[PDB]
Amino acid sequence: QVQLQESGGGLVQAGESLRLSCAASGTIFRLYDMGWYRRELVASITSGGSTKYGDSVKGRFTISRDNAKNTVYLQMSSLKPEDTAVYYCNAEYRTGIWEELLDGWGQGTQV
Amino acid sequence: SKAILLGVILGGLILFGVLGNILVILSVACHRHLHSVTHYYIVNLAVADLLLTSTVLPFSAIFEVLGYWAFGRVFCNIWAAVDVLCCTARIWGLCIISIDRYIGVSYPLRYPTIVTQRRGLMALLCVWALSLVISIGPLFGWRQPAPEDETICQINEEPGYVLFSALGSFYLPLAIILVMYCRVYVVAKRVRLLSGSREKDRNLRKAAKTLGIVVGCFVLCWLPFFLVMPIGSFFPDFKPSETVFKIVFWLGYLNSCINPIIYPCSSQEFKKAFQNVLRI
Amino acid sequence: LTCVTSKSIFGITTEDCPDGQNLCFKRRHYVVPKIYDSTRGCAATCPIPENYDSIHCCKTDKCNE
Repeated sequence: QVQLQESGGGLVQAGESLRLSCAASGTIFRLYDMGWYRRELVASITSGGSTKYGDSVKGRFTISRDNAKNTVYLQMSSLKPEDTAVYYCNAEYRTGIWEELLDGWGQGTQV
Repeated sequence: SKAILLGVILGGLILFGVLGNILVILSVACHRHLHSVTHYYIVNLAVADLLLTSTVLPFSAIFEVLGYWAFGRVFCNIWAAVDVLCCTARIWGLCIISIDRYIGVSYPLRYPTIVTQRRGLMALLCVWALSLVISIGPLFGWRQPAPEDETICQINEEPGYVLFSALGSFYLPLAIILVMYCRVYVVAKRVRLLSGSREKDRNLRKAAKTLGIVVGCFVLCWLPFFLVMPIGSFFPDFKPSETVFKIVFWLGYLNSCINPIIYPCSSQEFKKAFQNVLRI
Repeated sequence: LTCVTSKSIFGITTEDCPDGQNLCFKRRHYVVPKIYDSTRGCAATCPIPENYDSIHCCKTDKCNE
């Protein structure tokens, strides 16, 4: 059972930045698409490197992914009074070359 | 009395293979949803295995137990020809499966318009004609078995014939099977979803796994024999002990009995069809 | 006077029998169903087969083929 959990949470007022972390733990053959959700899409990265963001993000955010250690990050910028409800971690994983593609969520974070 | 129990063990194995292959054929024949060009190839492989296990292997076991041919020269030629034909057809019908799966993985969206039933059956007919040409052809142009004692049943002792048969019947199709399966492996390692859908991707990655198991077992069973026989016929002094050279022979022919075990123990629909056929 | 002693892709290792020997032969021993184990050589008298071996003795030069 692959496990992905939130990280980098805390408390801060608007104007400051954050850096959430999320890495895969368990039996994984490889990871294909990873990203964060707010339910709603805010960012996503494919295994190739194609970065995507939500329309509500006017280039505000920068989602980064490392192909080496199966980890994703999301650098925050310019907090808004009404842009923090919940932040999930969504990944699609395969446990073997001859098995179906699956996906998993995270716990959640708030500020 | 080593003869009687050895014969009983062999006969048990041959009957088990016969029932397994009949069951494999019936599981596809009696099911409407299993009728696909990629399942007709499995049925063809099962038909070759059934012929080998029900017409060839009983006489091979009797001939091993006795140590001589007890059915005259006329049946010797027929038995050898049928043996070679079935062995070549089996491997070439596995190669055609390899090609079919490679096409179905590399081009999963155009596959229904590339491998049509017309073309699939044309491929089956071409495989069987090629098997006839490769197998029964050389048996006439290379001094159809020479012995002159009515108890010897010895296919061509000529080194040239064994080179052609080994090459044509094992080492040419093995190259195609291995090359095609490697490409299937490489493609499946890079593509997130094979045909854009999760159900189709799963049903394509499961069939590839079953094909890999079939190919691995085939190579494992049949490689020692085709390593040990040609070297024996190439270097006369490198004759191995007969005990090991008997094991490799029967190990190779055990595949015709193992394969129907591979099919249901890897797929879930084949197992259900096996149950539905056995219950009746 | 010369009898074959081995056959392979590289050719035939034909040798010359010594005196006394006058006929060649070719034993043929069962190993596995379609494969036999041939053993050629010289002989003064044709060997007696044992355990279903098939010895074919002959007189002419390179006759045990």
